[PDB]
Amino acid sequence: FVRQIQLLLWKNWTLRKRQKIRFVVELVWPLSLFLVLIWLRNANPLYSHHECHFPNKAMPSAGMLPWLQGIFCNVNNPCFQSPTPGESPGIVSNYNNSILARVYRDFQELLMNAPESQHLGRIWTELHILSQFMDWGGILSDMSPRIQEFIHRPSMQDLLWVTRPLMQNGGPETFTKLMGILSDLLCGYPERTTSFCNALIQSLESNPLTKIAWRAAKPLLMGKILYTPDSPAARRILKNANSTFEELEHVRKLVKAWEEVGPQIWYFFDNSTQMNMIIFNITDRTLRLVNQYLECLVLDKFESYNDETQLTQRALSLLEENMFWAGVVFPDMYPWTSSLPPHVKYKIRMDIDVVEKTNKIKDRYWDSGPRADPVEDFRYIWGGFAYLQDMVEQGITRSQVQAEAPVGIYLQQMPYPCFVDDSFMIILNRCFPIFMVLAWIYSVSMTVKSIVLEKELRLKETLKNQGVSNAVIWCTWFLDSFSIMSMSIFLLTIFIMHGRILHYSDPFILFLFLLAFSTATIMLCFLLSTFFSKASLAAACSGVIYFTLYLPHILCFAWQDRMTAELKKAVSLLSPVAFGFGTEYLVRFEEQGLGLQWSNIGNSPTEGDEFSFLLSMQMMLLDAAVYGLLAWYLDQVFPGDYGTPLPWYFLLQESYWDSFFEREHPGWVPGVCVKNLVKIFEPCGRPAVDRLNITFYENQITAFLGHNGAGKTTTLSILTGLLPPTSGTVLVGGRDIETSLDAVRQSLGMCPQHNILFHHLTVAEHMLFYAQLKGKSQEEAQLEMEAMLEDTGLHHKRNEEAQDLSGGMQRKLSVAIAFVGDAKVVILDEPTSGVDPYSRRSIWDLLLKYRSGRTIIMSTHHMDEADLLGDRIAIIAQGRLYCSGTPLFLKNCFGTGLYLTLVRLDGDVNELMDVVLHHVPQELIFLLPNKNFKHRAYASLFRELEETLADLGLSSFGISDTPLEEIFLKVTEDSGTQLVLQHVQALLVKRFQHTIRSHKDFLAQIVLPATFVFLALMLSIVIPPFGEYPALTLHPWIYGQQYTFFSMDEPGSEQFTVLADVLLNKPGFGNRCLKEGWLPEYPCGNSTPWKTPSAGGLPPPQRTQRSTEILQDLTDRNISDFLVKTYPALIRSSLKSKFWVNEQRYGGISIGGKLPVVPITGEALVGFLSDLGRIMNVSGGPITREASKEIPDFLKHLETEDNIKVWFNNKGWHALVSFLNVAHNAILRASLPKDRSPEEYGITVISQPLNLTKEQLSEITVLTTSVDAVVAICVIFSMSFVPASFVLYLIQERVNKSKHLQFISGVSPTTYWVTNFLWDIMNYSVSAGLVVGIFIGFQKKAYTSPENLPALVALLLLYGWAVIPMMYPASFLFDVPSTAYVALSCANLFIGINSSAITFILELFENNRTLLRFNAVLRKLLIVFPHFCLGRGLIDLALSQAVTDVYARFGENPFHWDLIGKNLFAMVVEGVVYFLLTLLVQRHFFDDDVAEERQRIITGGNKTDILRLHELTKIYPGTSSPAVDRLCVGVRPGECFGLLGVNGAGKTTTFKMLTGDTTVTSGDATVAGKSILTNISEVHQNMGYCPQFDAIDELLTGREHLYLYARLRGVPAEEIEKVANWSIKSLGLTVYADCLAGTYSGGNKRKLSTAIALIGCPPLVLLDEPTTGMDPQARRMLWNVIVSIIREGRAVVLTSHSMEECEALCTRLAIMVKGAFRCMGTIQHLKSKFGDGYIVTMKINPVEQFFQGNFPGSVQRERHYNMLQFQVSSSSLARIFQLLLSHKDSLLIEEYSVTQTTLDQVFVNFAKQQ
Ligand SMILES: *[C@@H]1O[C@H](CO)[C@@H](O[C@@H]2O[C@H](CO)[C@@H](O[C@@H]3O[C@H](CO)[C@@H](O)[C@H](O)[C@@H]3O)[C@H](O)[C@H]2NC(C)=O)[C@H](O)[C@H]1NC(C)=O
Ligand SMILES: *[C@@H]1O[C@H](CO)[C@@H](O[C@@H]2O[C@H](CO)[C@@H](O[C@@H]3O[C@H](CO)[C@@H](O)[C@H](O)[C@@H]3O)[C@H](O)[C@H]2NC(C)=O)[C@H](O)[C@H]1NC(C)=O
Ligand SMILES: Nc1ncnc2c1ncn2[C@@H]1O[C@H](COP(=O)(O)OP(=O)(O)NP(=O)(O)O)[C@@H](O)[C@H]1O
Ligand SMILES: Nc1ncnc2c1ncn2[C@@H]1O[C@H](COP(=O)(O)OP(=O)(O)NP(=O)(O)O)[C@@H](O)[C@H]1O
Ligand SMILES: *[C@@H]1O[C@H](CO)[C@@H](O)[C@H](O)[C@H]1NC(C)=O
Ligand SMILES: [Mg+2]
Ligand SMILES: [Mg+2]
Repeated sequence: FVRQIQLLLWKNWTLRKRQKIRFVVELVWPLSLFLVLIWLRNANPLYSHHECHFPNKAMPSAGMLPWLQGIFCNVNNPCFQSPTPGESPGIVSNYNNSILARVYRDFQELLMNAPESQHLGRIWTELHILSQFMDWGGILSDMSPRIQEFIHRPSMQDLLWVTRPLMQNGGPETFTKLMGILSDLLCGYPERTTSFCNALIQSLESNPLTKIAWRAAKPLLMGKILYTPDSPAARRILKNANSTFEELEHVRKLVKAWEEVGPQIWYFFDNSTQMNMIIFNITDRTLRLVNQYLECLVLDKFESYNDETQLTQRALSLLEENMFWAGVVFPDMYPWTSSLPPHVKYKIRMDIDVVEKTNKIKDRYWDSGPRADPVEDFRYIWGGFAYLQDMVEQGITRSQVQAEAPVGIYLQQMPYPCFVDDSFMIILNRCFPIFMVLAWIYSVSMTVKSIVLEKELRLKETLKNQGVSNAVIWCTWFLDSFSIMSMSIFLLTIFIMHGRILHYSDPFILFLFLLAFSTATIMLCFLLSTFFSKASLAAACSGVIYFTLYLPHILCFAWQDRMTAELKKAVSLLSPVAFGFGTEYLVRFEEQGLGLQWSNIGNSPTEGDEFSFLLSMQMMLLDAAVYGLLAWYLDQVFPGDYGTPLPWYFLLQESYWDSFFEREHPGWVPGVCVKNLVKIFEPCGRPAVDRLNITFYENQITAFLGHNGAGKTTTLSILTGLLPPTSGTVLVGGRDIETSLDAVRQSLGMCPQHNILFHHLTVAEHMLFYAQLKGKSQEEAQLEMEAMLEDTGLHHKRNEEAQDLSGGMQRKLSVAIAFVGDAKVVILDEPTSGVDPYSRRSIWDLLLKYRSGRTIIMSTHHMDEADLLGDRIAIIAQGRLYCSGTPLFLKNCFGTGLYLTLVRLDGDVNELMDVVLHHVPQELIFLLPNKNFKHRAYASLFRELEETLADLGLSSFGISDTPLEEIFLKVTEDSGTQLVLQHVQALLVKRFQHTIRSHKDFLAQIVLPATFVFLALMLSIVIPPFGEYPALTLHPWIYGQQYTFFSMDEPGSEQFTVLADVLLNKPGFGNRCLKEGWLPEYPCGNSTPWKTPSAGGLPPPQRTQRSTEILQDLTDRNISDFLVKTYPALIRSSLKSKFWVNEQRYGGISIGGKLPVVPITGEALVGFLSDLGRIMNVSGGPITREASKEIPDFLKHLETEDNIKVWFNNKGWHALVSFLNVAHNAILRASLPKDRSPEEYGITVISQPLNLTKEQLSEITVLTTSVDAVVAICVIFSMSFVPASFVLYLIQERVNKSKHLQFISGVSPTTYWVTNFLWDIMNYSVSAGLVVGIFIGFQKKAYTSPENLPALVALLLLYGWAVIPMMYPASFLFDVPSTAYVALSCANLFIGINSSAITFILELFENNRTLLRFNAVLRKLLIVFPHFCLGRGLIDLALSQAVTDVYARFGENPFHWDLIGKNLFAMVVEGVVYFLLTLLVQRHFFDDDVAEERQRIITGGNKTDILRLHELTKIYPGTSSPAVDRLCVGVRPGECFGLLGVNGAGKTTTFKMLTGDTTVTSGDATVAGKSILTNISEVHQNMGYCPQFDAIDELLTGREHLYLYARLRGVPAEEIEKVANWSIKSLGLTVYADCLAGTYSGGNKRKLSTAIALIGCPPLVLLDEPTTGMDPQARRMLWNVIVSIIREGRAVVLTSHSMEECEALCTRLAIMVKGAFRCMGTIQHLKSKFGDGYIVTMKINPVEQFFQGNFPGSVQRERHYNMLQFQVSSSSLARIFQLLLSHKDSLLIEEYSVTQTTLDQVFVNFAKQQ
């Protein structure tokens, strides 16, 4: 048993080591995919970040001016490495770095600080009062140095310098660098309307640079606010909320006041009182234009409503022009209500595009990064959410309390420390499963192909019957595949950790995962090999099934919410799905920085995944187990269409796992018996055999005979178990077949009609392999093999492989294989076919040696051989037995008579018969009676014929005693432009007829990829339906167990004592434990006292409040340092049992802070204005009077002091709003009257967006790009696996030599190639139509646009045009028509993916430096491959469609040269040049009797000779021995020549050289004066070829072949039918004329071959053994047609191995030994020259004594078991015949024959010289 495994692994290694040009690429193919992801590793360094702090965002409650300067200042939210001054505990200004604040400080220091300034102001006021009453300069002079120092201040100096380009000439660069100047002067950082308004709007939207900013700013400026609960309380809230709007209205009315003044200033300047002392023009235009601009702005934004639906329908219309800011809805405070509830809540309806998604609170997968992109991360602030919430909350607070509580609000993000920030993980998470699953599509396909092919060409079944069970071969295949794949993964093992792909994970567990996946893959291979039984089909539908098995992995990527751990496991029964889940968990562990190192196994990577890597491993191993069980079941239930009979599925329910026939003589133990057996083929309808009843015995060498196609191979293969019998007894001696299958398959040799052998194996190894399956060790086989080598004669080719041997050598090797070992039941079939008699007699001697205890059923067609060996002959005619018994009984019961075998331009055939009848009343045979002999008249006639040998011209004769050939013959009786058009139409109809009869191989290699992409598209259609975003309540305890804190800064103020004490204790921290009904799920809790457990300095204290909070005590320290250092420690500590890395920091409120406020004190400026008005007397204006009234309120709302800073983290998507609301509630509760309990008064906010069927334009767009990207390589796979199916027919035509036989006809290579190309492009154009039909049916909007549909159709058609002439050269390289398909499909798919995905990664979703240019370089370089032109074009079309629909959503050419124009108009040239390359590679880079013959051939020669040879030679490379050498024979027309010789001499070699297959090494072959080295198109016009190996399409009938070659020979289309009928009636091919070529017997096949050779009537016919494997009575018809052609005068050359056929036809002879001729004369010349005397044979010791006593001159030649042969000359044959007939009973002679130097004897005498 283990010895069998050792032998099988030995032979597998032996065959593999001969192919170390394909094993290596099989081993290293998966590693070839990982070349892009080493360059991505090297080109994506981990760009580490630096810790940077955030600016303090302002808020409208902090003051209108601070809010505006903030929104203009921190537009980009630039984080700063150093901490900001506003992050200190007490500073909330953070703006003195600006030059405006600096010059204001300089003004406040130089003036209004020294007492001199106050004295000057008082003196000026007194002087003004005195002048007013009337209607010193020393202090003014003393003020001159002060102002001189003021104007010379460096702050003012740089201010004056930078204000030089202050909008000179209307603006130096408009809105290009003026923003920079404004930032310098206000944002000092260390890095229905007027037609004028409409015109400005249209001008600004015209500019695309300013159009993007004018998308959200317009709702912010001229938007509208809708409030549905129009309550009086709501209205007073809004009156307390529009305070900043009122301030803006006042400041807008201020600029309108320059109309009451107008020219009053100019009146003073021109004609006032005391104008004589004794600009305005340049500034007034600016004032008026900014007045107009402020007039254009809309300031009334609140609009009432009553219904939510009305609010939504108005908001939609407003946002159509971007005029809807936000919608505020209060669930409480109904319009009929007018009071303030103690607890008030509102829900802010908003657009989805300007709010974050409510269904999710954070990123699903944690990563590094502060999440601080100003345009998308901070969607609340620039979207107008935080401002609106602040305004409404300030309104409600001022409406509730009456202390007005002036406290500003600022926000400040917690800074992030330095991290890695690698971009490789983003592409890794989306591409790694693909590259890890596509690396396993080539090896599985190759293994499936190898197994199915081995099952196909008769390799598993030929050894299964010998000694091997299916378990043995199955486990050897399993172990071999496991070893190879283990080597593959071991090469893959140390490739990524040393490739720097991973750095933390242990590279040992993934090795186990890879071996589990290897087991899964080999089990899949076993299953798939059991599924198929055809080479082409299995090669085709191999990777498609695997890839569509990987397909549903994308579904879980789409459905990230539906999938659970149980749901993951449920569909994890597929190996690729479990593999992909393992891959994604590995990248999840790697992205966290921990990786899988013997610790993360059994642990979920992200929150409640509840799925383990060990769980995936368990799923994979159980998948392998169930797959193996199913494979075993299917193998033992469905072996396939051909092979062992199929057991039924009930094998597991059982507990156990008339007078012409001779009677049986005694001593005949029945070994094999088959009675009443009938076999029927379903398509034919006529049974092959009907009523077989045989009695084979234990040791008799019984010969099986019958005409070709009767029952022979069927009957001799039905008892070896490889063909299912259709009822019939098969009992072989108590061990019945189909029951004792194992017992009968122990001692049984077998050789089929054809040859079965291992291609990559030598003779010696082939013998040793089968010399050890019977328990024999190495020693027995080694001692045994040499005897077989020396007996079979195959000792000169011991180590000469197996594929260089001809048919006879293969037959000899097969019979030697069946001979070795002990096999009682050998079933040798047809050992004598195309073999020389010299080896045939050796075969006979070997067979009679092994007949003592063996049953032999040897079958043949040489009746002489059967008579010599077979002691019992059974003949089967038309599938039924006709006669049986010993040959003596057969000739007794079927006539016993003598035959005259005289041979015969000389010949009369008119008087020889007359004189013969007078005595006894070129193959003339005369029947003579064996008995009633006169014994003297016969001798008299013999003497007369001897005397009349030459004059009659017969020249030869012989006498035989009843040969079996006559018995067989007796019993077989009763049983031009039009020419090219014709060529192309004939080839087209031939290909069409071939294809229509291959249905299962048409709709499986063509439309299967269409079904694949259809399934992929349908799966991509299935998507999670849109759901409206829920009403998200906003309270910080959503996360639970948070890490808050506070600062208690600036405790001096009594209000600051009031606050930061009611916040900490009573209502928890926000609204939890609020003494009423709110969020009942969260418990109130109990307080925990202070704690100071034992980064920076010391750990500050903390306290656990009643709510789930651990607020800290960072009150007196630097908050920034501790808050930025605790978070790394926090996330490090969070790794304990929480591998999802959840954080606890979520906010923080730092009380205290102050800013410098201008101490105008209100009425001081009003007094200044009144003074200037009463002095200048230019005042007076209703606008002036109404605007000079609210100055104290204007200044009060302008600024606010004593503010708070609200810290926040940014990972949470709602931290800002939640903690801002918490701080606002704390402020409101703090400043409250000391009358009510400050616990039952709070505010809760909800940020539910509008209930609109619209999603965020940042994931659906990415979702659409992904869904067009997941269906972007499926189409590549489909259109990469289609063109490979067109090379199978080409390579199978090349291998079986059918294409060359077509080239023998008058067909130019170009016409054949263009017909093939036209058929391919017509055939290809059923895939493009199908895929575009699927596209239009699914309405793929990326391509179903009418503008792009013709573009897509043209792209597909051109891709098909330029893809066909690329696989044409492959047919000239491969040899097996299933490895070429796999290799080509894999290579095409690999280049397609590695051309498309690289550009997709490099250009989209990535902006590279110094390699982005390389992307353009390769795009200009990679266009040569049509696959790149297809994939890149398709993805670019999809991307362009995405961009167009994005711009259409914002509000808004396929034939382009750079889009598809360069793709299309530079691919047709590629197609035509590749076709020209195909044509180029098609045309290029592809002793005595003979002494007089050679001299006459050279130096002139006969002018009428047809194919005069000249010194033909040939030596195969690597052999150092010429196959043929120096051949020169001239043939006259009308002469039938004979090329006889030993097997392997080179007859086939010479024919294939002279027919144009093999190039001539040296010499010339002058065919009618035309050299073969010259053009052979005209040489092909006068030839007909019948090769030794059949070359025909098995899916056609003979009549189709005849029509095809009649069209190809130039025959007009009206005589085709009549000449076809003439040919079929002259060759007898009429019963099977209209039958398929696949179901043809060997004799039938050769008959068809010679029939197709003779068509067209050329003056030359070439035959390469037309009679090998041909039954008698079929030779005679060939002889008749050949002699008809000869008497027609056209020369014919014939070769054979039967001696009778040549002497019947062939005139001249040429014995070829080792490629060297030995004779040239005709039959009688050789018989007279070579050999002497007469040859007499006898068939039964005393006979030898009689012969030596009567005949002095004789030789005991050919001494065998039961026959004798001699060369007695004597004087005349009459005396020898007389003495033989005298001693008939004395010698016990059974069979005798007398002749004179037969050609077989001289043949074996020539053959024995070696
Ligand atoms: C509160 O803690 C922060 C540390 O996070 C202290 O801020 C640090 O202050 C120094 C002052 O020199 C900053 O230095 C910077 O140097 C560059 C280069 O000369 C200069 O251009 C900057 O203007 C600045 O002076 C430093 O960046 C900053 N932060 C760091 C990283 O230490 C702050 O002083 C602490 N407050 C206390 C305890 O007073
Ligand atoms: C909150 O304050 C803003 C800013 O002051 C208010 O907007 C302005 O309010 C006034 C007073 O209602 C509006 O004036 C009215 O204009 C119409 C149109 O000519 C006129 O017929 C009335 O006699 C009155 O003068 C003004 O249009 C409006 N906005 C502008 C463009 O200045 C706002 O109304 C206040 N919101 C609340 C909560 O009521
Ligand atoms: N798969 C098949 N379907 C239909 N007919 C078949 C099939 N295989 C063989 N046959 C025919 O069944 C008959 C079998 O007769 P048989 O004498 O066994 O032929 P053979 O031995 O295979 N060739 P030969 O030695 O020349 O007679 C022939 O007519 C075959 O052509
Ligand atoms: N590709 C090959 N390389 C090397 N030797 C080969 C090759 N093909 C065949 N041979 C051998 O070289 C000789 C070629 O002569 P071949 O034409 O086979 O002889 P043959 O007498 O015509 N044989 P056959 O027609 O089958 O009876 C034989 O000995 C072949 O076995
Ligand atoms: C002015 O800005 C600098 C910048 O760091 C700061 O240190 C300083 O405290 C500021 N002074 C005032 C008065 O705001
Ligand atoms: Mg046969
Ligand atoms: Mg040959």
